Amino acid sequence: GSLELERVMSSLLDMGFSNAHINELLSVRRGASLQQLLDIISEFILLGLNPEPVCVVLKKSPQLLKLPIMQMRKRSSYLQKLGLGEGKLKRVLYCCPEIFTMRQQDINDTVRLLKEKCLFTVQQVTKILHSCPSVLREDLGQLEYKFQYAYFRMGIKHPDIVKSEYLQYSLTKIKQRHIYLERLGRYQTPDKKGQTQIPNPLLKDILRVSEAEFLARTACTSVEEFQVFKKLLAREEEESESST
Amino acid sequence: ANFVSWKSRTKYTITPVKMRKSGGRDHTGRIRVHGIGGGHKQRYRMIDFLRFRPEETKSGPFEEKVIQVRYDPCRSADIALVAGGSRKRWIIATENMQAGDTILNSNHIGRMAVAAREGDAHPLGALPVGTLINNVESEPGRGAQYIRAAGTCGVLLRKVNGTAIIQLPSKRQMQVLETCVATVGRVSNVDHNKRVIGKAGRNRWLGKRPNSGRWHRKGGWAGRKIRPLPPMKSYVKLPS
Amino acid sequence: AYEWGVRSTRKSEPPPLDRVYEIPGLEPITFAGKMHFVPWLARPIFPPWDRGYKDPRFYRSPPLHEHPLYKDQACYIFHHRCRLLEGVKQALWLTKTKLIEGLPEKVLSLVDDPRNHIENQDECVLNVISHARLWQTTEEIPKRETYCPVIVDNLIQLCKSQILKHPSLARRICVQNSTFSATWNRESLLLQVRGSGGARLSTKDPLPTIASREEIEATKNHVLETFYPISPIIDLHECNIYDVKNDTGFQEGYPYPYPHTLYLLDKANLRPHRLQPDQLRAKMILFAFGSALAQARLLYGNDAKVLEQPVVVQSVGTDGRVFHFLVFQLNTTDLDCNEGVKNLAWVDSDQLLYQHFWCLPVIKKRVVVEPVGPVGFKPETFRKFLALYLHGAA
RNA sequence: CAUCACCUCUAGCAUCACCAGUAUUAGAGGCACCGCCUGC
Ligand SMILES: [Mg+2]
Ligand SMILES: [Mg+2]
Ligand SMILES: [Mg+2]
Repeated sequence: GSLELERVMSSLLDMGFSNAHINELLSVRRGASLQQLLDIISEFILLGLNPEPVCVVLKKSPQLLKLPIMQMRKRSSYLQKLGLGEGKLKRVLYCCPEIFTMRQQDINDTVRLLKEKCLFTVQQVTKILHSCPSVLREDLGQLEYKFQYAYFRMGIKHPDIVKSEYLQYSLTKIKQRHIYLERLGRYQTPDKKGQTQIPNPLLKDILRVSEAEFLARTACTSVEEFQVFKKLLAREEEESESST
Repeated sequence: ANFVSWKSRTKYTITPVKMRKSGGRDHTGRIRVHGIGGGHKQRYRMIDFLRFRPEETKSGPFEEKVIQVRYDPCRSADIALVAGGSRKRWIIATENMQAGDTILNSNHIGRMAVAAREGDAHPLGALPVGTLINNVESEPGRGAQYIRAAGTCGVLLRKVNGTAIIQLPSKRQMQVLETCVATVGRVSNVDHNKRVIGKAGRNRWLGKRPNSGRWHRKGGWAGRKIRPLPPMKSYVKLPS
Repeated sequence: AYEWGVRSTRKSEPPPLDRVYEIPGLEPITFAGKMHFVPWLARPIFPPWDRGYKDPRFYRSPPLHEHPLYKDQACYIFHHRCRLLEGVKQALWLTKTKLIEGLPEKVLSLVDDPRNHIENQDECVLNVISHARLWQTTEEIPKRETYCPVIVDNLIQLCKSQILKHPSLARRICVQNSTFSATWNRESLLLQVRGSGGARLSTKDPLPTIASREEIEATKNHVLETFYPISPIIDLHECNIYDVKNDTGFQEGYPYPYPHTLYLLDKANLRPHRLQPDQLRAKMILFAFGSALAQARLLYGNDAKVLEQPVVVQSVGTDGRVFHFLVFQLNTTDLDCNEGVKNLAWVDSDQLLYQHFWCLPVIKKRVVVEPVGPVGFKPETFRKFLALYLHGAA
């Protein structure tokens, strides 16, 4: 009793936890075992996460505390194996809190699809996961279609895809903006040699820029015209799925 | 094939043991690793990677005096001959090690950290955080397997609940128990990677044969071909 | 830890026994009656076999603990092949002696006058060196296992020609293939020295004492230097199967019982097989101590006390080019304690008889730079060799 | 063709190759030293 309470507060003091956070960590748990609570806290510290982000992520979701000790230690070994650690895991946690709860093979297929099917470098895979955590939630088939769309139809190579945060954006908005640019003639698909008649607009201009500003910068078309295209493109896409 | 491994000796000794080359051939006799063959003959010097190995009649912390730091052909780093009590054995030398120096080997984990000296062997539970370490082991009694190469050094990132995070030279974190024995400091031959082979002949002196002359269009990205999806199959190549 | 010996090189596990043996009350059918192997029959279990008679060519010794001379306490044996790690410093502690640089004044004063020098001494030593390394054999450059012993036998023979001046050299011989044993304790450590090899100069009269009574009594203030963490018994043959026995090497009645000088030779072609100068002097001290200790025990019994008449034994160790001289005086036989009377040892280190020898002329650009013969010959080195041989006869 | 040099890719580990080795390592490759210039 007393020793269990003494070691919980003592351990958090050793890890640099703030006095307010230590009291909150006791309040965060809902029936969790004391040592099990410490193991979940310590496991996050093992991955290099600072105490301040530790309190924030536990505050949002209490399901992390009520997890088997074996599963998280097995997961944390897998997380560091693929290159996630201090700093990088912080972005993944608040964007994708479901990472710990999701099954291991779901993550394995996602990374293997990038490494084998998409032929992404292991260094590039870690950057994508760190920057774009929506990849894990995304379905494998839709993700694979999104990647090959940029590689073949758009002509974007592997290093540019990782740096430009392409995979995080929705597939639908990519189709709307790219095809409209392609039909406008402003975008030229690279040939077999890779040359283009006209320098294609940079990927940041296409996707990062807002819809209203995107038209003015590159498309040079009015807002009303683009709205009609989206309805036309949606009908073509809807017929495309039914036809195939 | 009638292949018998030369690694048949069962008793440790500091005597250089004659070893026979493989040439990249496995026990079957076929090539399994390419580019290996020939070179100057070498004698293997057995290395005791378990720094904390107290004698049969002794126990606990013990001390060893370095006799000589010499060149080892088998490994990139240099080795040191140390004598503790009535025995002598080979260990992996650190960057700053000379003949006459005294190293300490202990398995004690004190309440507070201790002044870490280069070349000494202490458990990971008694070393200050951030100190460069080398020749680490996964579990107690396993023996040093990581951070062996010349100049390599790990980082004691953190220690929580009897476990410690070790930053490997490949910038990868590893979690092991705090009772693992590690060596303080870097490994010898820091400027080993700064060597210049000079001529193709010196690579044949190290037992490395020239690469195959075939022009391999295959590679990490060139050889492996992403299969185009039927929708994207139309846009793969456009005449120009 | 990492075990030595891969499992492929070890003896394979015997095949699992046939399941017919696991059924009680069932006699297996094996090929033991056919006297040869067949695959469709069970493997018989052969009982252990004994030859039934003693065959020297196929004899197997009993287990080590079954040997009659088996003791739990280990005995560390020092022999000709032992190479001490600390050299002299380790040898001084085992023998409980104090090191004194330089040979004694009395020994060196024998050859101080020109009256005891050999006629044409400088020319005679040069011809001994030249014969050993150039003229000895048909091959141009003889190996060290050939000239190392010869260069020493000739020097002894050269010093043995002074019987004309000193009639007292007719009471000494040179014994080959002589051995000795000596056992003692050093802080509850049973040690034994078994010297062999080299030449043992024997004399009918014991060597006179070197140090006076007051000089011997002044060794009580001296303290032996330690070499922690290295143990004093390192690089020694730790054997549990031994026999504590004192042996001077000769039976009672030998006309030349008292050893005069031990000649040690490092006649090995390979440099690693040759003792280092620090290690060679360590071997000399232990062998000089071992030979002197056997005489003390033979004459004064197997007790442990300060000898009334200390025994002096000389030793000369050479590599064929470098000479080491030792004069060991045994002042006590109670070596268990580190206090009290300690022995004395006069040692000369790294005495070059010649710097280098050219068996062939060095011709550079058709110019003879170095002629055949020794280079850097030091006649002073041979004087020390002559003084030790003339000790006890002048 | 190979070649030092450079560059890419893969791998955090032991009892038959790699290796009785451990990322200053090993393997799969490109190019052909060095020096200058350049991408990012
Ligand atoms: Mg190559
Ligand atoms: Mg090529
Ligand atoms: Mg070429």
